[PDB]
Amino acid sequence: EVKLVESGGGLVQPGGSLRLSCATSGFTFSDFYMEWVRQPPGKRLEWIAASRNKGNKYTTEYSASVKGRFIVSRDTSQSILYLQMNALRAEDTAIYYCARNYYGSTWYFDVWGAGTTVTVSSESARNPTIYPLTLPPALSSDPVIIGCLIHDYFPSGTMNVTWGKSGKDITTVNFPPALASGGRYTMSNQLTLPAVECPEGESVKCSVQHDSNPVQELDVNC
Amino acid sequence: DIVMTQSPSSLSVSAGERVTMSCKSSQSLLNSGNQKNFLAWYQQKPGQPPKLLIYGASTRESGVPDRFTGSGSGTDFTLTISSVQAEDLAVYYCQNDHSYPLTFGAGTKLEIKRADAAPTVSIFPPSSEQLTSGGASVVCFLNNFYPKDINVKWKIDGSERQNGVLNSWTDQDSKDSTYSMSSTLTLTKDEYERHNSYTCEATHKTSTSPIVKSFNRNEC
Ligand SMILES: C[N+](C)(C)CCOP(=O)(O)O
Repeated sequence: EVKLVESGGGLVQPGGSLRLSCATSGFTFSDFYMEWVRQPPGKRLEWIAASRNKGNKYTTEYSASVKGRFIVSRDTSQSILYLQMNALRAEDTAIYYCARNYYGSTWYFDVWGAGTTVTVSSESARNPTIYPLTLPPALSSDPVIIGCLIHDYFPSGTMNVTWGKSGKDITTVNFPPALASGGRYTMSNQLTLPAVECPEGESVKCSVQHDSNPVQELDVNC
Repeated sequence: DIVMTQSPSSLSVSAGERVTMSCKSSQSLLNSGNQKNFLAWYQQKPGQPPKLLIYGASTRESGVPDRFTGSGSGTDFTLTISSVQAEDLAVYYCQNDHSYPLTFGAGTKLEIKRADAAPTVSIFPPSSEQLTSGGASVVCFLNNFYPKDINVKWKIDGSERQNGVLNSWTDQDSKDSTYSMSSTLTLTKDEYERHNSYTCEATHKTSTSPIVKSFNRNEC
């Protein structure tokens, strides 16, 4: 029941600021070293800030890469770990993770967050536009193939796609985003399932969850 | 700073195999007082947060299969996977939990080798809903092939090909260690509406004959 859930992240203009937060539950927050880790697009984990247990003054430490612009705090009453991000630049774009630096015999990170994406960009948000991916009953071989073309959106950040169908035969394929022409992304998500699990005038809804924004869903006909 | 050097940076095993990744530090990680090294091994599966793998240099975290084992002390550590399996597909990071700033290594991508598999191809015509916007996107999906190297040609109508095509490889499947790819050719409603026989043909080591899913229509 040791859970860490971070939030607040997305599009931010260079010079902008953000306040990422880490909601820590199922343990005595007030006495575990908390840690902030980031992961740039095609790079290693990178350690940034560090908070300390109410054992030796909630002292901090910051990576050189961030010493000065980021500032780490903790709302002890509410068990939340904060990260104040000042004067962001594009190099700051990465998935942010909050971790618990446990110490028993040794030190190691026992529990990690899910992460939260932060895109520091000059560009501007554009929600995907969901188009159904269907075959006129002259191309469907059974199993049926269906999908969702998630198109022309910004930023890329994080896109979780789920369908209103699951079980034995039912496959989901989510292709990574592709930078098109406009410098905007496109992605596709196909669902394959038993032809009898996708008769007619039925449909399956696909759900798009992008960064920190509300859900977007389309109804796709078998 | 303390540097974490991990090698190889890539590993391609056939599975059922036994492997060993290494990880040396520029500085002793071992306590000179409690005598334990402060080095952890993390496993990072495709689009998932890291997960505790090994603590101390050899303590396997509760839940981790007995296939994962770790040795060393001082500055040169190892990690061996006794019998590589299809879900082992991930990145292995070793970290210095010795002193600040904490550091990680480049990691090691573990890739699974398998017997060549043939791609299933699909062609989806542009949506009505989308047409009525200027655009037209003909998407072709290629699923479950091996190896990944697979060229796809988009001969619009007569014969063509172009810079109006997007391509995306899926990650290696954690069940079949097979790939999937989508190729999206997106033109204009007008543009689209000129020709009418749209084709997709992949050229995979598998078969000799370029595999060609196709479709003709546009008038309608
Ligand atoms: C916890 N730690 C291993 C990252 C550092 C230990 O010493 P300190 O954190 O008190 O400086």
